[PDB]
Amino acid sequence: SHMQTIKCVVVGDGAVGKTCLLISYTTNKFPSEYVPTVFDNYAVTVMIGGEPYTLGLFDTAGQEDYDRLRPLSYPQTDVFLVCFSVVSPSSFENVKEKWVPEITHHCPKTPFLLVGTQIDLRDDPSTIEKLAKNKQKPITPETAEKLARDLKAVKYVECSALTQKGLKNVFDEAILAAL
Amino acid sequence: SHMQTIKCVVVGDGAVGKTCLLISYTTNKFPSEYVPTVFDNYAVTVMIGGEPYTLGLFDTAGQEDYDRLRPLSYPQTDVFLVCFSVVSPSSFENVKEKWVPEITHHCPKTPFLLVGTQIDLRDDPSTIEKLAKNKQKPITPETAEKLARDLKAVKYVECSALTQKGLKNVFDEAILAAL
Amino acid sequence: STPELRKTWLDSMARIHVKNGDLSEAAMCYVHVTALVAEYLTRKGVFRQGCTAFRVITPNIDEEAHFNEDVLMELLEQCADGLWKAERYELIADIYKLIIPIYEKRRDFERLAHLYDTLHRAYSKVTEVMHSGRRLLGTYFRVAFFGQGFFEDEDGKEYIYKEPKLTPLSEISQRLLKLYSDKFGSENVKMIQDSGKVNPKDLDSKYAYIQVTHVIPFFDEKELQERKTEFERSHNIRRFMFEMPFTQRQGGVEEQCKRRTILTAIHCFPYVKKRIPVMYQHHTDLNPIEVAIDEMSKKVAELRQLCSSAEVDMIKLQLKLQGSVSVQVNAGPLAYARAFLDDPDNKVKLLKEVFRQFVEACGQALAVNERLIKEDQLEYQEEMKANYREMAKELSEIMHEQL
Amino acid sequence: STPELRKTWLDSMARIHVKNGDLSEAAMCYVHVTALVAEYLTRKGVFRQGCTAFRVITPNIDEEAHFNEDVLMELLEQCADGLWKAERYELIADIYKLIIPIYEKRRDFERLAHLYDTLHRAYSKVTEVMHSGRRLLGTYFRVAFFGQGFFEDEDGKEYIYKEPKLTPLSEISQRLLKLYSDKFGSENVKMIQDSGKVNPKDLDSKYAYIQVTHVIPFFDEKELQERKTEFERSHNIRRFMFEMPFTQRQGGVEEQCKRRTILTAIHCFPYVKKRIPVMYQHHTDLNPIEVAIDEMSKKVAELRQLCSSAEVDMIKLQLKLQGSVSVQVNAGPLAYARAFLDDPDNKVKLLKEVFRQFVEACGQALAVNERLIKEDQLEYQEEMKANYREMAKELSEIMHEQL
Ligand SMILES: Nc1nc2c(ncn2[C@@H]2O[C@H](COP(=O)(O)OP(=O)(O)O)[C@@H](O)[C@H]2O)c(=O)[nH]1
Ligand SMILES: Nc1nc2c(ncn2[C@@H]2O[C@H](COP(=O)(O)OP(=O)(O)O)[C@@H](O)[C@H]2O)c(=O)[nH]1
Repeated sequence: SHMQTIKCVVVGDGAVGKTCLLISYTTNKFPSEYVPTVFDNYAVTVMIGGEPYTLGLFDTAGQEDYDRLRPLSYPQTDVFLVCFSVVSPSSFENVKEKWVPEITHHCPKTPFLLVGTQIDLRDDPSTIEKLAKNKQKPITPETAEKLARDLKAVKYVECSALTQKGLKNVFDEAILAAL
Repeated sequence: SHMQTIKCVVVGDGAVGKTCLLISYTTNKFPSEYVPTVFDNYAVTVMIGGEPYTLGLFDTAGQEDYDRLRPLSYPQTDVFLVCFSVVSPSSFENVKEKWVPEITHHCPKTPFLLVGTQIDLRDDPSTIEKLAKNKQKPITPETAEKLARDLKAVKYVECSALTQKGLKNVFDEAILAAL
Repeated sequence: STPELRKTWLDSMARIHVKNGDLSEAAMCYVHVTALVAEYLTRKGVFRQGCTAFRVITPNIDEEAHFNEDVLMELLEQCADGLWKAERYELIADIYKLIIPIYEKRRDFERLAHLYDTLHRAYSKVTEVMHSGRRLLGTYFRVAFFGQGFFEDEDGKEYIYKEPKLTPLSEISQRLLKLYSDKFGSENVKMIQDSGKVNPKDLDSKYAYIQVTHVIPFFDEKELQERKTEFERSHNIRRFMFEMPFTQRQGGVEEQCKRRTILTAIHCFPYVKKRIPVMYQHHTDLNPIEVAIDEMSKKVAELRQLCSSAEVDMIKLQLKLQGSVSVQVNAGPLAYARAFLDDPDNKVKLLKEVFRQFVEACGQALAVNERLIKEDQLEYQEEMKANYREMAKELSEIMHEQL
Repeated sequence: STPELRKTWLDSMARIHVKNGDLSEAAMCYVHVTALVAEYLTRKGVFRQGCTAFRVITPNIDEEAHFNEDVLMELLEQCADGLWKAERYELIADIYKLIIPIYEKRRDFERLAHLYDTLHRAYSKVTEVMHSGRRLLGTYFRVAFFGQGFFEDEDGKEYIYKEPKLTPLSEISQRLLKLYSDKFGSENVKMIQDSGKVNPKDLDSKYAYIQVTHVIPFFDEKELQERKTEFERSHNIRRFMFEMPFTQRQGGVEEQCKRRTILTAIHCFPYVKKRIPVMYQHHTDLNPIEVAIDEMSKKVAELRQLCSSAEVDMIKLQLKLQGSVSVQVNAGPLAYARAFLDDPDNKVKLLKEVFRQFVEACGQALAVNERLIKEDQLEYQEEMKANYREMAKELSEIMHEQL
């Protein structure tokens, strides 16, 4: 038997760190030393209990100017990664308002996960201060657990591309849910 | 699986050519060049449709002085070779009178064959003349067929140790019947 | 005896590796022990080879510059089984060839049956995994330690680390934290996430620094020709490579340079240890256009290999093709043409050629995909097909030719 | 080319042998063809061996004193499969060793898998048949033709004939009648059933005479030590033996002599033909006591081998033992003792020793059999046990010692 190829699709607001985590995990690089690429999308082989899987990572533009074309890549998806920044409250809001609704439509039974990003920013003075000045705290794990089950995600996971904590787990669970 | 060892027992009147055929077949020699042996009994490997069989040939004394001990070797027999000379009419008579009765007793279900020997003597002036002078002809095949089925032998076979015609067939059928 | 000491050392190193699950390093220990016994026995006229029939299995054998035939025989069977467990099947015959004549002389047919059973299975596994890609021989990393205060003699030293299966950068990183935090206290360990040659001339002498860079096996054109299989490119490897973005860090295409660093370890992998000091290194810088050219080349070959296949992968084909023509997030291969293929350097005979081969590739890609879509896409293939043609015009436009 | 002619000849000889079912002779044809191609290719620097790596498979190769690697490879696979069909398993590795490095260089893992599958099976068969005795490699016969009138150039010539499986004297005999009667008319063919060196000085010049004598492979003490297995005693055999009774034909023990004739063929079996001219012969005469000694020896070893076994054969043990102590029809081992061990030649230290070993053998035989009888015999074992002891007294009596 030849290796199985799990189509995974990443969706979430622009600037939540979508492309950053994809490139980071798949090139085995820290953000700071990406050799820039003109091409989109990413392929990575992951080891899930004995077996090698080739994970196909489809990167989507999160802006409205692309609302119409984005879903063209939604047919065939085996699992969805819905991203939001744990330090961008609007990010979180789009999850419930725009994102999981957008996908649940086309791929009704397709499983998705709740991915929260940039969690290393939780320990950042500048960012924290920015939040306070609008009367806000970064999304916390548990609150994100809630959203998850409510909206019926397989589960919720979080990571930092920058410190690469949680990074492996994210794409693991991604493969588990797609299976 | 190790090779199977078919115990075969030879019985018939003295001087019918019992020992001669046994030694002849088993040593691959013509009668005239037997290296004489002080020992009895013979072992030979025969090829019966693909398989090698080790045939165990038990030689019996045919005289009355041995009536009491002869049957000691009758337990365990898988087949019997009852010999008579096709040029010795008395030989033939003992088959029905002494021989097949002697064996049928101890080994009731054990199969036996009717073996007629010295068939090359059928083409001998001296022997033929000897027969005529007592008003006799050598036993012919068919007449020996009769005896065979009557006495319920598996079949009848004949050979000459001297010209070795029929020799192979005899021990073949012997193995077939024992099986 | 030193051969007996060396042995002892290798045999315990082996039980440790076995415990840790580092089977190839265990196997190498068996081979080194076996090569030692063979060399000695060869000098005594009991065996006919020694060290050098083992040099094919590993060049590191050169480092090994009571015992009898029966011991040798038992060690050889040990190496064979070692290599089976390491999944280095291709290498088992090299060992058994040494023991076959001994078994023949002893008329040991049962042993011969067994060894040839193993070789049959081994060569059977080989075709399997050459096709199923399920043999995962390891990932490699440049690791460097900084901080005399906590590392001492280890300060400044760079190693290649060989890690299990598909060990990600993210995973070995953590593991070295948890390792050196549990040894030098939590808040005392810092990680350098930058691949540049670093000077201690700006490190806080208070902390232990660890630098971890992912690297891959490197080969020149001659080596790529001697090593035709993936296995040959994963065995006896001494040189590793990584590329680093720089500007004269990460900029726009017009200015994007790349540094390729080749690291040479003092011994090859696999070895009796899972980390090996770097012996030597050097680098090669690439211009933004060289970069472009190189980047473009890798994509067309990427597509071709996908197209020209029997066991074609629809998902992995769309992924590569969509990211080729239906580019949403990143710049787009056109950025190379706009910034480089307008109206310099006559080596552009390369940059253009590749763009010629690029369109031909997406076309064949579209073509192939045309025949895979379960209709539910179909429209999706049209946009792609539409984008292909669209950009095809753009390139043709700037290059003043067809597409 | 002569190599091309020789080839042609060997390849058709092979199809004939295949048709006749004489597989080992076909195999030898493949090897000779293969050795020819190898030798030639070795001279051209394309192959590294030639003739002599094949000399181990057959010494007859020495007789061979368009073509390319790929042909060689196909012939080698042909020899291997040839040898498998001949059931000469032990020999297959000798061929494959020649093609293994070629497959390795070509990275042909599928081929390597197959060849090692064959070797595993082969060595598997070997232990089987070494135990099951179901491999039947052939029976051998001295055949001689007399009668210039019908045989011509064949008159006087002696061959060793190699016959299938267990072909009995009786069967090859007939077959040569039916063969030469259908060629020289029925009543014109006569068979000489006597093993003595015959002089035409008393043959009816009117008839074609055929003399057929069963012979077995012969080896001296050195050869019996180089050839430990039955297979080694059935492969590459050049000398054959038969024994003939004579008197200074068959007499009483006091006078029974024996002539042992050793025949040497011009080539060894197996060969590209199933009959081979006798090159040379000689003989050795044995006295009646030497005869006795020799005959006695064979029986005790016969019994011991039966006794000292795991897969003990009750029938074949009784048969040999009954014919040892419960002798009804023939003379009886005592005849040797009475005619030789009374009160000459001091070599009797042999004749006695054997009689010492003889009783010890029957005893162990009785002993063993005591533990096999399903009671239905039991009495039978008693008479035997009774006869053993009885004669035991007789021997003790004449030898003036215990038993
Ligand atoms: N500190 C920090 N910054 C991040 C992380 N992930 C992404 N970023 C930054 O977020 C910005 C936008 O991220 P991007 O890759 O474009 O995400 P996208 O717009 O959703 O595709 C970039 O400047 C990144 O460097 C993270 O884990 N930590
Ligand atoms: N012409 C001829 N004589 C035979 C044949 N078989 C046996 N004889 C002779 O018959 C005589 C007695 O045979 P023997 O072996 O003692 O048979 P047994 O007494 O039944 O054991 C011997 O002289 C043999 O040579 C045969 O097939 N043809």
